[PDB]
Amino acid sequence: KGIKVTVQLKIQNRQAAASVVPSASSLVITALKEPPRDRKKDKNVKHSGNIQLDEIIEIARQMRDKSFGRTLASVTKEILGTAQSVGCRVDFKN
Amino acid sequence: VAFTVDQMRSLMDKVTNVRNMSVIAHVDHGKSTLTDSLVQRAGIISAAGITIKSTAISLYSEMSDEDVKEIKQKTDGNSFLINLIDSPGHVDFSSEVTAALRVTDGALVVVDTIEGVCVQTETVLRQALGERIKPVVVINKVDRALLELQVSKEDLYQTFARTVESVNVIVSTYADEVLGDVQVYPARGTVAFGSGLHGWAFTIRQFATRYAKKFGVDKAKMMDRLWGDSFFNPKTKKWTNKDTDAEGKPLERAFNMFILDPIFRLFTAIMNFKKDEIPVLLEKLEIVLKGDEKDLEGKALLKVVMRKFLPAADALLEMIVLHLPSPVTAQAYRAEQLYEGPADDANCIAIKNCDPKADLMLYVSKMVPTSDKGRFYAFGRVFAGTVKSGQKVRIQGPNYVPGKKDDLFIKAIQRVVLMMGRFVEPIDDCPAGNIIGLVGIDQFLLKTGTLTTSETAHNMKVMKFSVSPVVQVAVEVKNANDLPKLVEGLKRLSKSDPCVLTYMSESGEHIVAGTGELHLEICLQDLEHDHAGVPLKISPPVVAYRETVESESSQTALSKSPNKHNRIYLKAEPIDEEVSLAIENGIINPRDDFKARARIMADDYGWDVTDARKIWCFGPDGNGPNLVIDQTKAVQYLHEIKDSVVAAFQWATKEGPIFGEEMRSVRVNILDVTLHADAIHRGGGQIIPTMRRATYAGFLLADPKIQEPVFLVEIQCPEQAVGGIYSVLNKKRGQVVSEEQRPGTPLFTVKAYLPVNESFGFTGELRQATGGQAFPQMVFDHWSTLGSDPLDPTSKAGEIVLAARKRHGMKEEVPGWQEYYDKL
Amino acid sequence: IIEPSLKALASKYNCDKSVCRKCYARLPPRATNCRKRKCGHTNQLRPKKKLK
Amino acid sequence: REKKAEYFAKLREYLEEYKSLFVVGVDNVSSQQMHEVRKELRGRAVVLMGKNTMVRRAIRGFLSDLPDFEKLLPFVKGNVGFVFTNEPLTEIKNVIVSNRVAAPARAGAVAPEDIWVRAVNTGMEPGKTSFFQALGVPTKIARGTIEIVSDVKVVDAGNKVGQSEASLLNLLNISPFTFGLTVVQVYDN
RNA sequence: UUCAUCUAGACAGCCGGACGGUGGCCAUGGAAGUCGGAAUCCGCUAAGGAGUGUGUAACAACUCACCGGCCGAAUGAACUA
Ligand SMILES: CO[C@H]1[C@@H](O)[C@H](O)[C@H](OC[C@@]23C[C@@H]4[C@H](C)CC[C@H]4[C@@]4(C=O)C[C@@H]2C[C@H](C(C)C)[C@@]34C(=O)O)O[C@@H]1C
Ligand SMILES: Nc1nc2c(ncn2[C@@H]2O[C@H](COP(=O)(O)OP(=O)(O)O)[C@@H](O)[C@H]2O)c(=O)[nH]1
Ligand SMILES: [Mg+2]
Repeated sequence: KGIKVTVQLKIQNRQAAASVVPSASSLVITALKEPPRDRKKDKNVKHSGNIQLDEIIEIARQMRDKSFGRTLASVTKEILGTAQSVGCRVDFKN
Repeated sequence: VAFTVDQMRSLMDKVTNVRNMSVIAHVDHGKSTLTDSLVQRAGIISAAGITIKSTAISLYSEMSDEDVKEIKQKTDGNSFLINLIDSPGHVDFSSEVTAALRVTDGALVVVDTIEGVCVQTETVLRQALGERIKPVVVINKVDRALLELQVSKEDLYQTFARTVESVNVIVSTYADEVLGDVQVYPARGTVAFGSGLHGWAFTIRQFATRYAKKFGVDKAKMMDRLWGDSFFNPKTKKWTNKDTDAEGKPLERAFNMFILDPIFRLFTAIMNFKKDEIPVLLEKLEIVLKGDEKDLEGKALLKVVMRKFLPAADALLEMIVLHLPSPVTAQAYRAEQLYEGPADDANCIAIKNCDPKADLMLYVSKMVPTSDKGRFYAFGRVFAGTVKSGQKVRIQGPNYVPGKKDDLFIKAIQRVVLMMGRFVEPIDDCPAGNIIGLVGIDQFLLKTGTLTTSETAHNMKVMKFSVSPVVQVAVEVKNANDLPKLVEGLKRLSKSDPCVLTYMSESGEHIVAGTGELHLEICLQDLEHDHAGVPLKISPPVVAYRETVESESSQTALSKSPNKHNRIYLKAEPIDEEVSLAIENGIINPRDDFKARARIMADDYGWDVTDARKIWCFGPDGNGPNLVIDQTKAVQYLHEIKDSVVAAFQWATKEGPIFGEEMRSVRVNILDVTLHADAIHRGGGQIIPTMRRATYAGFLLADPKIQEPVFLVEIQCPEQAVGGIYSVLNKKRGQVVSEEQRPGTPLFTVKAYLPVNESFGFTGELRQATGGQAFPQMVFDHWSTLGSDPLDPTSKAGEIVLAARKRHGMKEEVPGWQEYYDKL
Repeated sequence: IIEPSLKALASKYNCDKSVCRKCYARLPPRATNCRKRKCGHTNQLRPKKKLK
Repeated sequence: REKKAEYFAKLREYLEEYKSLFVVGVDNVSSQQMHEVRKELRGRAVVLMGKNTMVRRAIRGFLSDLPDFEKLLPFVKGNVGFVFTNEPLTEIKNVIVSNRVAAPARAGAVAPEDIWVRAVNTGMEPGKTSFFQALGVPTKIARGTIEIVSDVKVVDAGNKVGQSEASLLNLLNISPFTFGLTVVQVYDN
């Protein structure tokens, strides 16, 4: 699961525990990037990503705080790629 | 008021008629001179400039029967005993504060009007919160808020509102939930006021009852109609629950009107010399002048005017019996932490019930010394039972556990005495909850100690402080013909201060660890003029460094005899902290069976079982993290060499080649050794200097480095002052391990590894960086390797050994493996 | 004991400026010159050491 | 003037395809609420805030695309822009005259009305009591939670908001230095 | 001596927004725009820099870039002796 940039908002109603998942940019590169870019890189820096990803990242911006206010698929072709050094997909974003 | 020795003993038996407490104070807010006025006012006498030491001062409480008729506690009478200890001030002495809290049930809070509830107030306030002890607010120096400042009535109301509301925070955060309503609000008349340098004090509840007559409204609704949303109406004569009326005009709350307004008219009138209000307002508020009291003017006159209106004992000793808890209902939720042992146990249940004839329990927190040329007394509270002049009391030590001996001295008392601030009296007994002093227990116990009479009864709590003796300084003599006086003076400074700690240094100096510079320096001039009484030479405390290696030797070590015959070929490498730890901690012993000892070091420490069943020794002294692994096979006379090789090795691992000091993590793997044919060229004055010059080359080729000691200091302080502290690590290498806390308390316990070299004044700069708010908890953790070269008189490690070899009078240069190498 | 808003009012004419980096003197935090001759009307300043 | 020239061309293209527009004025907005109101109508009503590009639009109301620019042109005053749509007027009026929502106390902002506050609890832990400390208002410990002892009128009618007082005001959810995004003028066909 | 803003509407002044993904890749004892290096992208309008300083334990928060209000012509950056 999570290690760095994991913001999990806690809304408690007098003991009734329920934690919602804001699934940030690091959360998308783990729920899409299987065991290799998920765990095993604790003592070593994660800087490996280029291969095609597709439509699944458009619904990954849906888990990422949707405060953009216009188009989903459009804003993700920006967030995941230029800020993300692990996952390049289609060589056009940079 | 004088009371004979027996009148005290009769007063002592009545637990419902005896209040035992301390004084929760800041550095200087008015607690010493406030308590000084209660004695020359209503103080019990024997039968007929900073706080260095404290004692339980005694007084007499003679109240009215209808007064004790509103106290929620079991009580029968009005003949009470004031057993109050004058708790020490400022900081660094928070040592005797934890000790005054242990020998009492409540506490006298001494805050200020303008300097409200500062650091030391909430320090001793949060101290009483974790001791289940009850707090009672008393704002002193209210007169300075109307003399040097001259504050208005409604403005001075919100001045005390702030001091009070700031206490409602410290307490409603670190308090016990089984206590409930323990926060002091003048809404019940639990917060006092006054001036200690002028001899007076008052309460809202005093005039609530005093003016309950003049309004017909009882003292409970009179004072609940003074504070809060209660404003009187001098137009219609109605106490309305609002600041205005139908016209929308300004009202002065009942408090500032009927209470304060009267006192201000006294100031400017008396102080400024207006005899057009002196005898006038005298009779308007029911007061009288008499003799040479009429002949005084201004400053000295308004002093006597308060001694004519609200003297000391008035509001002070009044809230002492009315709201303060006596042992009866107090230890009825205190027993838990107060005694470290089974709660449903025999002696534990006796203290919650408080039986002054049953199970005798008496933990002496601090043994109070005297001018009796070195001998002291044992100041301790008698939880349950009665201590007599010559009783067989079980002197249990802080190490003792029910089932062994470990500091168990059950001896009879020489003589029994009473404590009166500075006066001792030859008495006999003292009951459950009351505190007394017993002579002779000292020559058996060590500083703090529990005293029982039952076998199944465990030990009573020995503090927890949460103050720690972080500081450390080297102490010696200025004349060796009186060095014997040096060690004996040091021994009495231990049974002198409860939070003080004396221990010997690894180098050969006498280390003095204190809470701070003030604390340490006081105990140094007291050890200078009293305890010892001889010239001392104090300089910064010298550290011991274990010479460690960081890789394998660049080539194979070579060294033979000066006579020239047999040679040594060893290859010294570094032992990992985990395996070198299993040596000094105890998982693989130097006297362990080589068969199964090697089995554990190969599958759990990752080694070759060959060289493992072949360990020659552990070192230095036979158990340190430096081994002699056997790796050769061409040695026919193996049984004639192992002995004296490890002989110069125990001198080599005990005396280092860099600056005459030991080593750490040095696993010497011997590849080959040229044997002879006879022990005449393989013996005593042969094998000693041979393995000596052999290990010199091995260490100077496997990477020379200096290793120093590391701390684990957890500084407890609120999140608001953390800024300055975090930067003191970014100052003297404070590498954070973790940072944990509770969901409802800001107070943060911060884990950070601290270097011995970067601690020669750590405590001073820490409270300076984030107020006294930073409480350091220093306790040694592990040995971390430096990273610099020791032969570099310019790198971290090299700088150290430069000044270190110049002090011993050794060689100015750092001799390498070239100097101690035997080659063709 | 001075009120946060009344404290900005105290700095408005005691320390909310810049110090000359030659002979030191009080000049606005936006001002970029010196009112002296010991330097010859210089441009050496710094936002007066924000003391904590 | 690269962008000044390309925007002139922009506004004209939308002003021709549609017949209904609104002169939406503001100044009391927020980066957040503004861009998020465009999300509300990402196909029904799109905003286009103009400027001296609208004094050029006086020379564009001079273009003669449909010269009814007379009853529109001079409504260029305050942070005002465009609102393009092709559906009924009262329907889209209800949508945009609901599309305006609150903004917090900017500690030192434009204080307009006198604020009152009931003597009850907020159910928070006593740590913010140090701010109510250097101001002066009694605070009770009910279940421990910070309780207001007075129905206090702290802020007066029209004054300079102090940094300290507007911070504990954000703790009570007080927001009057705002509006939202409304309108200055309307016009169809 | 240049450079390229500018009545189509700038600069000084002052009014109010100063976004989001995002506590961005990591790096993290702790770095959410504001210790560090490397990516310096588009969703969308009038704008919002993976962000200009102050400051936080990190946040928060304010303020600038940028952008709308009104003023309505200069007049500023960069160099010369
Ligand atoms: C609980 O109180 C503790 C803590 O304050 C801490 O553990 C303190 O540490 C003292 C030293 C402990 C080190 C290890 C145990 C190995 C090396 C020892 C030292 C020698 O250089 C380093 C620190 C400072 C002392 C030098 C100056 C001689 C030590 C010593 O007692 O020898 O000891 C007191 C009693
Ligand atoms: N302004 C003012 N000064 C006082 C008061 N009480 C004592 N002092 C002064 O404080 C001096 C010593 O105070 P101290 O006993 O050290 O205060 P403490 O450490 O809190 O007990 C006295 O000599 C007085 O002059 C008071 O009520 N008001
Ligand atoms: Mg004192």
